[PDB]
This record gives sequence, structure tokens and C-alpha cells, in this order.
Amino acid sequence: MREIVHIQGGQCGNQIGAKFWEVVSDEHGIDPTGTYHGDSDLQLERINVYFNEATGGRYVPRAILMDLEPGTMDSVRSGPYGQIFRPDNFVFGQTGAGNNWAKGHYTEGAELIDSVLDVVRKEAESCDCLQGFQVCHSLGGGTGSGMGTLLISKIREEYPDRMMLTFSVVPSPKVSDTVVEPYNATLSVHQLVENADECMVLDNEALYDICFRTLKLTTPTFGDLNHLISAVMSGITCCLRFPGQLNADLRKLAVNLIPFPRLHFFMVGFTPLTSRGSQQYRALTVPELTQQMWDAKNMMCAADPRHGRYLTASALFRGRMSTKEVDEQMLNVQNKNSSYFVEWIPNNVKSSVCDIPPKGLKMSATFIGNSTAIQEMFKRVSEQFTAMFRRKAFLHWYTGEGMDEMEFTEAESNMNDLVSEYQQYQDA
Amino acid sequence: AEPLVLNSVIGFGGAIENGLIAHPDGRTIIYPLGSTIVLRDRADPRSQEFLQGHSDKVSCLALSRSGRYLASGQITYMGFTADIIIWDLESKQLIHRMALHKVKVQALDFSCDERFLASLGGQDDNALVLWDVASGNAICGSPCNTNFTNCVKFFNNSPDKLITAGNFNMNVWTYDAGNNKLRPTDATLGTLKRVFKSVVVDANDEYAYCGTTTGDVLQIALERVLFKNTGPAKGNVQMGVTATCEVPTGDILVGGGDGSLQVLRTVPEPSSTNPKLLRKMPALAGTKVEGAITSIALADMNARGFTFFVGTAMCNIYKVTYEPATSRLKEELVQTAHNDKINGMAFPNEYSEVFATCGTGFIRLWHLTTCRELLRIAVPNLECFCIAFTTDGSAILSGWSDGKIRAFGPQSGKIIFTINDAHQKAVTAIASTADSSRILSGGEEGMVRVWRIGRTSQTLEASMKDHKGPVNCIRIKGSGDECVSASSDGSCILWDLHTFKRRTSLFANTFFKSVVYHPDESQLVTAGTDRKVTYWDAYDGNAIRIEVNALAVDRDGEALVSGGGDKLVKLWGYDEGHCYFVGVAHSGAITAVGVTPDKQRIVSVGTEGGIFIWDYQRP
Amino acid sequence: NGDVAGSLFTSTYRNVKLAGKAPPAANLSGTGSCFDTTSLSPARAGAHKALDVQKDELPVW
Amino acid sequence: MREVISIHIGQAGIQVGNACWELYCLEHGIQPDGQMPDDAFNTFFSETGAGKHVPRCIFLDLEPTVVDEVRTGTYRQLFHPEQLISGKEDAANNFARGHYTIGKEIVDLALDRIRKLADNCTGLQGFLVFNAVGGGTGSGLGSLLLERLSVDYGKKSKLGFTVYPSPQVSTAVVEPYNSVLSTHSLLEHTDVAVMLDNEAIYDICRRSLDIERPTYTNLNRLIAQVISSLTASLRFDGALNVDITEFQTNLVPYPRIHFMLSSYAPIISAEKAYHEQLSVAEITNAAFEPASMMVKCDPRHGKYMACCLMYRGDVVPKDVNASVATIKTKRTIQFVDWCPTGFKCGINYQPPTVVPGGDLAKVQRAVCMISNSTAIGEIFSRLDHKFDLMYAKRAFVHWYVGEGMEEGEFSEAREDLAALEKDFEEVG
Amino acid sequence: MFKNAFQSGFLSVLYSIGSKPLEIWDKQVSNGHIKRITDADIQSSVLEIMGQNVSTTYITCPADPNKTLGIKLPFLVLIIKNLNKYFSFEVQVLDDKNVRRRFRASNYQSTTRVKPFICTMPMRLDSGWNQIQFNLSDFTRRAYGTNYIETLRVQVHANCRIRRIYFSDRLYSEEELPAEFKLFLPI
Amino acid sequence: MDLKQQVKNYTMTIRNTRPPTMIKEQDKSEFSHFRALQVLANGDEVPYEATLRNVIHDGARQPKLPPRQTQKHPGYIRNESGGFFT
Ligand SMILES: CC(=O)O[C@H]1C(=O)[C@@]2(C)[C@H]([C@H](OC(=O)c3ccccc3)[C@]3(O)C[C@H](OC(=O)[C@H](O)[C@@H](NC(=O)c4ccccc4)c4ccccc4)C(C)=C1C3(C)C)[C@]1(OC(C)=O)CO[C@@H]1C[C@@H]2O
Ligand SMILES: Nc1nc2c(ncn2[C@@H]2O[C@H](COP(=O)(O)OP(=O)(O)OP(=O)(O)O)[C@@H](O)[C@H]2O)c(=O)[nH]1
Ligand SMILES: Nc1nc2c(ncn2[C@@H]2O[C@H](COP(=O)(O)OP(=O)(O)O)[C@@H](O)[C@H]2O)c(=O)[nH]1
Ligand SMILES: [Mg+2]
Repeated sequence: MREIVHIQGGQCGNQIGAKFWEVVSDEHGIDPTGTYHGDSDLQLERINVYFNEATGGRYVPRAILMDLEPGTMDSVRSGPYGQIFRPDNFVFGQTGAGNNWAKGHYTEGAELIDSVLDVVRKEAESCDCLQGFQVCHSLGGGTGSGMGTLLISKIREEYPDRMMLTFSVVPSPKVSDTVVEPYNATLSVHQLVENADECMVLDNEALYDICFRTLKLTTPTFGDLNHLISAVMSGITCCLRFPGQLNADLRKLAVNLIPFPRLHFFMVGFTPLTSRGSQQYRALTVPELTQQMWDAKNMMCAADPRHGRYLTASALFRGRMSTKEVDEQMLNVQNKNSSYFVEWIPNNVKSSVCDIPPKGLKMSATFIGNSTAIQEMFKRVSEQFTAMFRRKAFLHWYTGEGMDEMEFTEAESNMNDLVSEYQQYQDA
Repeated sequence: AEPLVLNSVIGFGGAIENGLIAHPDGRTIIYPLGSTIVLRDRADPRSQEFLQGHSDKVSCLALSRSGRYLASGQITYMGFTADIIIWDLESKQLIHRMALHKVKVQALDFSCDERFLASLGGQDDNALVLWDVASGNAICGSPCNTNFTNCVKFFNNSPDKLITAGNFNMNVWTYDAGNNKLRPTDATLGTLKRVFKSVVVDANDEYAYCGTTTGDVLQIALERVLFKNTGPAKGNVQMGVTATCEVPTGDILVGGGDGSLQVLRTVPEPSSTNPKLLRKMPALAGTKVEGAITSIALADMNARGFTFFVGTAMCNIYKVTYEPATSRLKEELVQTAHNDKINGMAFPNEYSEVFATCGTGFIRLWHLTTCRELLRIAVPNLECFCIAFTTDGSAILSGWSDGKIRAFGPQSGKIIFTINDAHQKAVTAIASTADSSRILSGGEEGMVRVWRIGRTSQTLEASMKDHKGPVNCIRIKGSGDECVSASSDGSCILWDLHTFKRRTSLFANTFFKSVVYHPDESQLVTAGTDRKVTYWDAYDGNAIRIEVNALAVDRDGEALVSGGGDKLVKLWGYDEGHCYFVGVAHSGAITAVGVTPDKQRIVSVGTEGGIFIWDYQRP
Repeated sequence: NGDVAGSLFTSTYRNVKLAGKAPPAANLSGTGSCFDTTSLSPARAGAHKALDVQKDELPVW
Repeated sequence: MREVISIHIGQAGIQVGNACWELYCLEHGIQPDGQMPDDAFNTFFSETGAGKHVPRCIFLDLEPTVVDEVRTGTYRQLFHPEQLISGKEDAANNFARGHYTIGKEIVDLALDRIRKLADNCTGLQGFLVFNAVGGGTGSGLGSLLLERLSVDYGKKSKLGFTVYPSPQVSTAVVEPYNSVLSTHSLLEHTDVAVMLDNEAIYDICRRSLDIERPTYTNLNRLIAQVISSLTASLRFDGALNVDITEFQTNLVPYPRIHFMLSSYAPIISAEKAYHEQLSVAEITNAAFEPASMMVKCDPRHGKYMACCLMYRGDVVPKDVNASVATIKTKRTIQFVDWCPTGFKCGINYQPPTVVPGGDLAKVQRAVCMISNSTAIGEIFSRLDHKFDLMYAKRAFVHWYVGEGMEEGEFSEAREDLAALEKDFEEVG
Repeated sequence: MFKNAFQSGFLSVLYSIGSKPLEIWDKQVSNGHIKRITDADIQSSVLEIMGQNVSTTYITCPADPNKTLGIKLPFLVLIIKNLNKYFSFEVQVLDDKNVRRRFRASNYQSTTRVKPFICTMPMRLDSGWNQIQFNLSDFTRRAYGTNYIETLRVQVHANCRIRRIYFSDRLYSEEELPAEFKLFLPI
Repeated sequence: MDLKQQVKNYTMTIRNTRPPTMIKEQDKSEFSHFRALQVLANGDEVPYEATLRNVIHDGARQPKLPPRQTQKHPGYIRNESGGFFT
């Protein structure tokens, strides 16, 4: 039960999905051939949440791979873990996205959704009790933003009761690999707020620092960044997969984190994170894991917590430990930094716990926080957008797809309305 | 004095990839142990010659052609250099001792000319270095790249180029003549990301074959290094290719990480349907062996086929005789060895022909005159501690890291009983009464308990004898009724067990590992951290005081045999106290020692994963 | 019903690239570049082929 | 003739049950395989046609991830699978999802399991609930169930051992919401309800047994001891035998006031057991210690409307008469005027049995003190506070109104508490 | 099997939507095929079975013989598409007396003929999708004058598209049925 | 509760009705092993795998995570008042 279907949009989303499916395939101990070669029974009790059975004792992922320009889909097929995907779980088109949110969401998106919806419906019905969805965006490119939102809007009006996640990678405030990037960001946000339930936001810039300071990596390639997104994405669901003294389904994480329907942009962090040297000296206890997670550096988003207060947070532990320690740790933190939380919320952390740790480790944890610090991120973009929209730069591409200007003005105002709500509950 | 003939040694270095070697045109099998190399006779499974020159543990093994000297790598501690050692043959002693690779040694190989020896750094400090053999000195050195390489191979001809593969990289390096440099050329493969594990070169440097964690066996040309053919058609190896080798007929033996051992004939074939396209490699013969295959060596029998010595991760050695005439592949199991860290020894009472070894995965049974282990009672995940025979000849008791005791029989059938929650965690010592009516269990959380045992009904009584630390050992007088419990606080306690009232005996200078009675006497011998073999009085006294872990005595108190953290075995005239007949070459922390009651044999076993047999002579 | 124009290219790519499946071996004799006109062969397609079995391989009764 | 039906709703409920039904099979020699090698077990078992003894319990839950653990644990041979109920989806800490949308569809199932279980019992003493307030299942469903019970029996007695949301330590952000809603509905249905919380027991393991790493499994062993000593007279002999009817008539003077605290003594490890004598005077003093309570309440901030004592082991009736005289002499303890008496005691001759792997030690004496004190209204005032502290912001209310509820129930659950709070003040 | 279970309002034996719908069913095909495809009218998955020689391509409800499907609910309802081909299905019944009757309904038959152990009867299927309900307790009374106790086996032959098979315990109306136990044909 | 869980419960009911007979979940060549051992006792020539016998048990799931040690060093933490933990 609680099965979950997984979607990957855009190039990046298709790439981190290659790791998420490679990390999990090793967790439950299956092979690149799709055969199981683990040892315990916990590898099999809740395997159905991530896989469908196959003939001959194979396991294939409940994944969908959507992206134009099928060149990328040859890559993931050629990776060491491409042989587990059903080669008909591949929807694509020869034409490019071009980073134009419009065509990704108006012209070339409308040509594929009828096929994608055919595929997601097919394996939405392959689940006994479908828990929810989850995607992998990239708010910069046109595939991720344009196709992702159009897909999401379709799912929402078809599966209203279910829940939609989003591991959207936000653009960088300092770095802009593209130029029309703020146009793709704001236009997507005008869709997510009303058409999602939980939306993690992640930025590669913070992923570079974490790999630089903590991990002491010299050359963090995109794999390592993807290796981190994979790590957390597995940490969210170990309750659904493994036994736990206090299990946390995704719907109970929702209700404990979003007091208002619109404040569903989260802030994520993983722990423990050390180099190979520090691994020898540091000891793995609940104290280490909670001070590291409550640090302002582990936040993979380009937002400073100290500029805001946690409306609510939540920590997920996995590893044989004592529940009392994690119960008082979240208490002390709630006491000392009383300025970093709110008053109308008496206890604003939830401390779930699982019984089975990661593969080679013995204790681990994951931090999720709904702080008002994220309002900074949207503030920034809302300038770069209103900077060029004041000059109508690059806008002719967007009128080239039957769009108008009202679409932007409505979209921008939606964020200014949103970030306004993050200020109301931040009484400084 | 060191007269102690080494009659038998059973052990094998399992996970040492390519560790198994056969003497070229020789009568010896070479393979590593805990910290030594062993040269067994190819035929007489007694003639062993061991080479011990490393400090921590052998990690890689390479043997030059023409039965010439062989190189052995080594793993070391965190920040201390590794130690490659070149060992001569036809003399069997050290020649050179080279030091680099601060973390460990990853790969070694000789060139076709025996003049060059290439090394590969560990995970950290991963660089490629060349060594001269006349002068044990580094000629050339260069760091490969960030994606750390795994294996390196000299070309069979032109001993001036060598191919190396790793995580996401393959290169061919040629040693320049004008300087101390070597130039690499990278491998160009079409949008392929494969974690190469094993690499082999054909006889004529035409095609390099390379295994893969995915399971492919990529064959590439070597004039230019580009890729040619993927791997085994009609499927894909299960756990990825690990142990690959070449049969002289041009075909390839492939062994995956599951035990699938097959033969791929690699001749460039055209695709039947599409003529300008190639097929994949077919599979002539295939078989299943027990465990992941890690090492393959050749033996040219030439009558029908070839006999390959195959060392699997489960420390089993197979003799795979394959003849391509009828494409028939038959395997035989030559020798088995324990896996790692043999925990407990056990002798059946009044029996000096069979014994039992509790290890970290399951219980094995062996006998005296030959290894020829009898059975392996398996328990999947949790490990066994302090195997024991119920007195007078009866069941086998085994307490596990779960905190539960379980009983088995001779054929051991199905579990006689399971005393669960016998301690808090990790029951550590277990003893039985001379009447097989009660069983003592000393747990790791500093507690002692005893269970009354009927014939088919078990009795769970609440003794709860509280001790000060983990119970290393528990002994009981076979003559009367008493108990001794050692500790990781050394306070050996004499329990009466008639009233269970802890006869107030205490011995506190350090924490102890093994205590033994003198047979039919009020004496005691205890062994702990500091070198102490002190003889006590059962009447609260210390007769005499003379890193040690294990003790044993004969029928009468003739020869106290002992061992510990030191890699030796000390025999003592008990009444006199001299260390006559001391034995060496047990590479690791020896854990247990036994005397084989009826006969004169001393069995020694330690954490290295091996077992040794010596004779017994006392003045 | 559904169109046939679009489906074909995506199908051919999914079959040849994604899976290890074959084209399989489409004969392109007589056809050179996109500029030179091909030399049309006199053969006809869907033609039943004669029996190739030898004389003697036929068993006797 | 004298049997009880023990229900276990929610994760904590069935967790504690995994300790109670662990203790009872040892208290009566029942092997884990159903059968040992009269009336000493009928209260908690029912011998089958031959050999096996099934525990007359019910394990109910909406999260499959924990019931399926007993389904594969060592204690599967005990339970017939028709007892262990599960569900494809859980309540996710929403009272409405537990009480309105999901719980409505499985009560008819369990109600038939009970009806199939009450008929086997000849003399039905009473039900034995294990609610865990603070979740969706325990609160939403458990309350829906008890409504369906009082319409069937009414005259029967429905007990309850409800873990309450602790003031300081709390692992939910919304649990002040559901807690109020649960009490507003269970109060008029149940007739007596024991109350306790986690942290009060966390300290006891630190003070008395001195274990720095207590887990949920440790507290569960202590809840096992409370009940065994409570129900021993139902299954054992002894002077002043106590029955639920005679346990209930003289402890709830008013219909509304039925909540009460608990306590237990002695609570010591093995080494502290040898340097003692454990006189009946020691225990009754330790039992009356406000620190030995199982709820974070200050009894000295109120009086004792009534008290009750169930001793165990080697006691004689005169010393209790002597010790209770010593207690009525001290001034720290108060009693309201309209109750001159207030001590309905009881003895049994069967000592407390210790479980191997347990933290307690073997003792030939024990006391379990239950008392209805007007001091308990302070902890109700906390939940009285946090509710309006958040309902002022209408936080999380979109979940409840979105799940078959409205604002009316909140306001109506509100008034009941203020009315209940004044009742605790009308006694003075 | 299905003994000592709980059947009060509904009991679904087969559902096209699921990780593995033929958990308990045995499937035997000789010149046919079984698969799960997305229907067009009811835009969801339907498990279709087809093939020549109707009497040979079928699926039995209990996984193997000598194992009965103890179910005591009177009404039995199937949701089937009418492919305008030969379709038939059979249901075995235990009477109050220990005698196993069996009734079958065929669309290629035109007359009903009561027999000691069998009762064949025609079925007048509609066009396209339709749900068919069997009283299954009036039938035993009308045929053999006895009482219904409990079904034993169910079997459905070729040339049909199944969506739902469920016992109802009474004739529920289109309103009283839950969302899953009804025909919602979209546009 | 549902079809899948009812099938599950019926299978579990069958498992409980049947005696598990403390079974070992794998049976190797019992009498062949005995016969090979008797051949070794006197004839002194038996294949190694013929002499071998293998028996497996369930053991447990949960593949040997290392211990948590449940306790610090008795020089850092003290009980409430000065005093070790046990
Ligand atoms: C001797 C030892 O313990 O080595 C560790 C190790 O030293 C460290 C440094 C590991 C190591 O990780 C890295 O080196 C690394 C590099 C780039 C980006 C991220 C990590 C390790 O690779 C990671 C690896 O951890 C795992 O396997 C986790 O269970 C992790 N696994 C993977 O992500 C994974 C997936 C597929 C293939 C390989 C690895 C995981 C995390 C969450 C959920 C599931 C799995 C282990 C134990 C180690 C090494 C090998 C050095 C660390 O990673 C994790 C997630 O454990 C880096 O920070 C931790 C701390 C560990 O101590
Ligand atoms: N003493 C004790 N308390 C526990 C235990 N497990 C959980 N709790 C507490 O019980 C409360 C939640 O119980 P749950 O059963 O998980 O909640 P629920 O009723 O199932 O509602 P949902 O989570 O929506 O399904 C929390 O306060 C827990 O801290 C336990 O094992 N022992
Ligand atoms: N973590 C990670 N992020 C990437 C990677 N590649 C691209 N990104 C980012 O994803 C954005 C581009 O999105 P993309 O999918 O390529 O364009 P689209 O096809 O129009 O959606 C850019 O901001 C990239 O920096 C990658 O490999 N790993
Ligand atoms: Mg819950």
C-alpha cells in the first residue's frame, strides 16, 4: 500500500532522477538488471511503493521520463542504471524547448500531455492505494517549468484528493546560466501556488558550498549535486518504506507544516555531512545530527534562516537511537532561539523517527523547514522580472506563442501577494 | 626454542581480488592470508611455505612471469605509508621493500620484461608509479585523475605500455624514454558510463576486455583504444563482472558477483540480419559456483582443456576444468576456508578427532586428520559467540549477538531450543554443567545467568548474577559444582551454584580474557591485558605471578598453552614455568587455543580467519 | 483515429536507440546520396520465392 | 465469568499492547505459541478447542506499517489474524480524517469483531481502551468508536488509558486541536478515563531506574506493570478483591468529573533492590510522591476528591490501615470537605512478575495508586490555552473544514472545556 | 477461503485497477490472450480476455480445485463490455442440502433447461458497457425449490472485458453504490 | 479489510494451523551426507562436496547494524547527583 508514482521533467529532472533511482535501487538491494539480490525481508515488505513487479522476478521503477529533444533520454538509457526503465516509459519530441516557457507550456507541451496523461493514468491504476505524486523540475529551463506546470495542472483537476510534491530547483540569485531565467521562474510560480501541496525549493549555489566547505570536495560535478538531491529525496519516505517508532506519512507532514494553503514552499537539509578525514574523528550521536541540521549552512536553498523565523519545521531521523534525546533536542532548540520561531504556534517542530538507517551509515537525519526566510528568494526574482519587463526585453518570443502581457502582470502580482503573506507572519 | 611442527593451516584471503595465483609451470598455489602469503604444494595439501614480511595485511598480489619473484602490496593505517614488498623465489626471502601510497596499495603488476613493476595508489593518494626491480626505486609517477582507477595491466608484448581502468575512466599509458614521464591516452566510448572493475589483455595486445558493474564485458581495440563490442548476448551478468580471465584459445572466462562463471568466445562476428553490424559475445559454457567470484588463475592440462583455480568471496577454492572440444565445463571444490574472525573453538568431550568453529556468520565443523569440514550450520545475519558442547557428548550450544542462545545437534537438524533474551545484548560466554542439567550464560552487559534444562522442557530461572563488566569466559569444575566468571573488569568471581551466593573471590589488577582450572586442584590460571599468567589459590590466594587472550591445559597440569594479542603461541611447563616450545607465524590477534585431549595437538585460531595445528612436546 | 505521421519517427528512435533492437537491415542498394537518382531494380516486392531445398536432402520413401 | 476486552487504537495503543500481551503470557506461562506446557487466564484468554489460548484483544489501526510488524513478529502465533485490523490509508494526524472520512467505513467491521468477541465472554466485566491522544487514529477514530459502543451497551463500563499531549515535549504541531475535539466527545461516552503523558515517565526512568537512553519500548513496559497490578484481582485471589464496578462507583462522585492520575511504586533497578527493605510504609510514601506520578500535574495545587490503592505481593491489611493513617496526618496532602473517606484499598497475594530484558527488578511488594484529584484541571488549562492561541489565527483549519468538518465543532468543543474547567472549581 | 472473513455490504473479487488483479484467479488460455488495456468509453483500465473456442479460454475464481470460495452474499454483479461475440460465465452454488448446483449464462444460447446439476440460461446483453446483477438466491429457489447457502466457484469465459466482479448482499441502487462500485461513463 | 489482506490472513491462518516443526527452511542431502561420511570413515576417498552438508535457518532480518553502546564513558555524564549509569 501507499504506492507512489514518480515523474521527471526537464534535463536536470531526468538526471537527478537517474540518481534517485540508482540510490534507491541499491537501498532495497536490486541490480541494474532489475533483479533483487539483497538479504533481509525489509528489502521486500514495502518495495511496491517504488516498483512494479515484472516477469522473471524483475523490478522496474514506477517512473515517467518526459522531455523534448530525446537526446537526453539516450544518456540515461546508457548510464549504468538505464536498463531498469521500461523503454515505453519514455515520452519525447524531436523539437527543442528553447527555454521559452510559452512553447513548453502552450504549443509543444499541449502536443505531449495527451500522451503523458495516457502513461501516468496507466500506472496510476497500477497502484493498490496510490499515495501521491512527485516531480523533478528546473525552474530555469522551458521543459521543466513549461511542461511540468501544464502537467501538474492536469493532474490536479484529475486527482484532487491526492498530493503533489515538487523538488523544483530554483534559479540562482547570483548565478544565471540562462538569460530569460526570471521569466521562466515567475511564470511557473503563478502555476505552482494554486496547483501543489508541498514544494521543496533547492538551489545549486548552496549545493556548491555544501560540497565545498563541508564535504571538502575540490571539483563538485553535477553528479555530486545530484548525489545530494538523491540523498534527501530518499530520506523523505523511509517511513513509507521501513518500520519506525514514529512513522510519518507524507499527508501528516503536510498538515503539520502548512498552516495556510499558500505557505507551502519548504527548505531542506541533510545530515550527517563530513569529509573522509572528519569521518574518523566525529562521533555519530543525536546531538551532532541536530546541531548540524539546525545550522544555516545545510539549507540547500539560497535563503538565510536568521533573516526569518520558522513558522514550522520537521526533522526525520533514521537509525537505531533513543526517542527521548530527539524529544528534548527539539525542545532546547525551541527554547534558546525563541526569536527564530513564532508565538502563536506553541510547538513548531515534528520529530519523526525510523528504525532502519541508510546503507553504509548507522545514524542519519533530514531537515525540512517552512521558514519565512524563503520570501527573500521570491523578492529577488520579482526584481529581475520587473527589471526587463519594464523594458519588454525578450518578450517578443513570448508573444510568439499566442500569449499576452496580462499573463505576466497577473503572474508577478501573484508573487508580490505571496511574499506579502510571508511578511505578515514575520513580525521581525 | 621454537620446536613446533606446523602440521596444517586452513585459511584463505577471500575478498582480495586477483589474490589467487598459480606458479607458472610450477607445483605451488600462492594465495594470501591475514598478513602473510602461502605457497601450498599443487598436489600435497600439507607442504606449506609461508612468507611473513608485512605489518598489517596483504592487499594486492602480483607475480611476474617465468616463476620469478613476486610483489605484494599492503594496507596500513590512516596516515602511514604502505609497503610494497618484492619476495624472491628459488630462495623465498625478501629482496626489496618500497614505501609510498600513504593509505593502501590498490594494484600491482609486472611487465613482460621482469624489469618494470607498476603500482597504483589507494583511494586517497591515487597515483600511478613505476618501480625498477634491480633498484627498489620509483622511476616515474603521475596522478591519474579524480575518478580513482581500480586496476592496471602491463601489455603482454612491448613492455612499455600499460592500460588502467577505474570508475569512469580508461587510459593507456606509454613510458617515455627521454624523461621520467609517462603519457596517457584516454578511452573514447560512445556515451557510455561504465564502472570498470577487471581488465585483461589478449596475448597479442589486439583487444582489451573489461568487466563492468552493469554486467557487460566491453572488448575494445588497442591500436586505437576505441570500443568495439558490448558483452554477453542473450542476457547480462547479474552482479556485474568481477573476475575476468582469458583462455589461450582466444575466449574469455567471466565470473560475476553472484557465482555465474561462463565462457564467451570473442571473435569479431557480423550480425546475421544486418551484415554491416556485429553481434554480441555468445556464451559457450556456463556454470554456477557458490559466492561472488574474485580470482581466476590458469593451469594448462592440455589433455582435454584447462583447469582454472577460482577463488570466490566465500573463501572457497574451485578447480574448474573446461574443455572446448565438447564445450564442457565441470567444477570441483578443492579447499574451503572460514570467512573472517573465527570467534569460538569447541572440542567434544573425550574426543580428539573432530572439533567445531563458531564464526561471524555460522558454525562450521572440521576434524583432525584432514581439513575436510563436515557441515556449516547457517544463520543469516547475526553472528555466533562462544560455541559450546554440552557435557558428556551432547548438543551444541551457541549464543548469538541477538542476545539469544540456541541449541543444535550432531546433524544439528532443527533448533533444539531457543533461550531468547538470554541477556540484554550479545551473550558472550556460555558453559554447561558436568551433568548437562544447567547452562551458564555471561552476557556483554555485565550479567551472568543460568538456565535449568530438563529433557524436553526448558526452565528459565531468575539467577541474575550481576557482574562488573562483559563476561569474557566462564568455567566450571567438572569434578564438583562451582563456577568462575571472568570479566572485562578482571574480577574473576567464584560462584558456588549450590546457594548461588557469590563466594567472595575478587582479583583486580587489570581485566581478564581467559581463566582455567588446574585439573583436580585448588589452583587457577588467569589471563588479561597485562602479561599475567598468575597462579591463584581457590582459597583466596595467589601462588605466583608470571597481551594474552587464550589459555589451555592438558589432561593433567603438564603444559599450559597460551596466546594473545602477540602473534605467538607460548607453551609452558606448568609446574616449572618455562616457555619451552614456542610457536610463531599466526598473523593476527589469536583468539582461542585447544589441546585435543586424547592426542598431542595444539589448535590455534585467531581473528585473521585461519586455523593452525601444531604438535605437543613438554620436557 | 490516431495519425500515422508523427508516431513513426519517435517509434523508430525508441526502438533503435533506447532498446538494442535492430532496424533491421533495410537494403539501400542503388541509392547513393540525396542528389543522385537511384537505379530502380527490376525485382518486385512481396514475391513468393522458389524452394531452395537441395536434390538429395529430400528423403526417399 | 470475569473477563475483559482490551482494544488498542493507534500506534501507541498497539505498541503498549505489544508489551501488555508480552507480560501476560509470561505472568501465566503462556508460550509465544499460544499454548502453555482455571480463571487464571480466562480474563485475558480463551482456550480453543484444544491447546492454544488466543488473547481476547483487538489490534486496530489505519497505518499498515506497524500492525504488519506484529503480523511478522514473534507474537504472531498468539493472535488469530482476524483480530489484527489494518487499512490502506491512515488519518495523518487529522481528527476529521480519523472521525469523519475514513473511520466511518471500518467501525462496522470492528464492531462485528467485538460482537464476535463479547458473545464468547460470559460475564463481561468491561472494555479496556488504549487511546493515544495526539494522533488522527486514536483521537478521531477512537472517539467515533466509543459513540458506537455506548449506543449498543450504555450500561456497560468503558475504561480508558489515554496518553495525553505533554506540555513541554510534543511531537505534533496540531495536536492541541484534535485533543480538545476528542475530549469533547469521549467525555459524555466513557465513564472513567486514566490520564498520563510521556515526559512524566521519561523522568522516572532517569530518576529511579537510571537509564540515560529510554525509548518508547521502556515506557511501554511500565504501562504494562500498571495494568497488571490493576487487573490482578480480576484474575487472582487476595484480601479486599477489587472489581471494576466497585472500582468505579467509589471514585467518580460526579458524572462529568472522571479523569484521574496514576502512580506506581517501587520503581528501582536490581542494584538498588539489594540495599533496601521496601516496607509497606516506604511504598505508600513513594506512591504518594508528586514526582512518582505518570502525569505532569501538581497534586499539591489541589486536593484529593478520592484515592485508590491496589497493593501486590506480601502485605497484611493492618499496616495499610496504619500507613494510610500516616498519610491522612501529613499536611502537604489535602482533601475536600465533602469526602471524609477516600481510600478504597485492595490486596492480592500474587507478586509482580518481571520480564527478562526488562528494566525493573524482582520485588515482593508493589503499589499502584489511582486518584481523582481536582488539581488535574491545570493541564486541561494548557490545552485550553494553546487551542485559542492558534484558533485565533484559524491555522490548519482548512484541513478540518476540508475533511467533513466545520467551525461549529471547534466553538462547541471550546465551550465544553470552559464548562469542564469551572466544574473543577465548583468542588472547592 | 473467504471463510471467517467479513462480508456485510460488498465483496469485490476482481478489480482491473491494482498491482495484481489475478491474485486468486487461475487463468487458462489455449487460442486466446489476456491483458489489461485502457478502455475508451470508461477511460480507465479494463482486464480483457479474448480468443477463439469460448469453452477453453476462461478464468476460475479459486486458484485451484479442491478449494472453495466460501461467500454467502446473495447478489452477484459483473461489469462487462459487450463485444458482440460469444460470451458465457458460470457460477457454482451450494444449496441448503449438500448438493453443488451450478448455473451458467450464455449469449449464444436461446433456451433454458433445468438439469440435476446444471442450469443453462440465455443472457440478453445490451450494447457496450453494462452491469449485470444475479439474484443467485431467487435462481436456486426458482430452479430447484431450495435455499441458497454460499457460492463455491466463479468462472468467466472468453470474449469479454471485465472491470468489476462483486457480491452485493442486496440490490443497491445507483445512488447507494459507492464511487468505485458503479458505472461512471464520461463524455 | 480488503481482498489482498483477506488472502493474506487466510494464508497466515493456514501457517498457524500447521505446526512449524521448528523447520530449517532448507534441506540438503541428509542420507547422502551420512553415507559419504561412512565412506570416508573406512574407504578414505570421498568427494569434498559429498562430505559437506549445508543447513540454513531464518536467523533474522535487520542485517547486523553495529551496536549503539547505549552508554557514554563514566567520566562525562553523571546521574542526578554524582553517580554512574547502569
Ligand atoms: C567508510 C564509510 O562510512 O564511508 C562512507 C563515508 O565516509 C561518508 C563520508 C559518505 C560518502 O559519501 C561521499 O563520499 C559523497 C560524495 C559526494 C556527495 C555525497 C557524498 C560515501 O560515498 C557514501 C556512503 O553512504 C551510503 O552508502 C549512504 O547510505 C548513501 N548512499 C548513497 O548515496 C549511494 C547510492 C548509490 C551508490 C553509492 C552510494 C545513502 C544516503 C541516503 C539514502 C540512501 C543511501 C558511505 C557509507 C560512505 C562513502 C562510500 C565514502 C557521505 O555520504 C553519505 C550520504 O553517506 C558523505 O557524507 C557522508 C558521511 C559518510 O561518513
Ligand atoms: N508511551 C508511548 N507513547 C507513544 C508511542 N508511540 C507513539 N507515542 C505517542 O502517541 C502519539 C501519536 O500516536 P499515533 O498512534 O502514531 O497517532 P494516530 O492516532 O495513529 O493518528 P495518525 O498518525 O494520523 O494515524 C504521539 O504523541 C506519540 O509520541 C509508544 O510506543 N509509547
Ligand atoms: N543538480 C543539477 N542541475 C542541472 C544539471 N543540468 C542543468 N541543471 C540546471 O538545470 C537548468 C536548465 O534546465 P534544462 O532542463 O536543461 O532546460 P529545459 O529543457 O528547457 O527545461 C539550468 O539552470 C541548469 O543549470 C545537472 O546535471 N545537475
Ligand atoms: Mg498515528
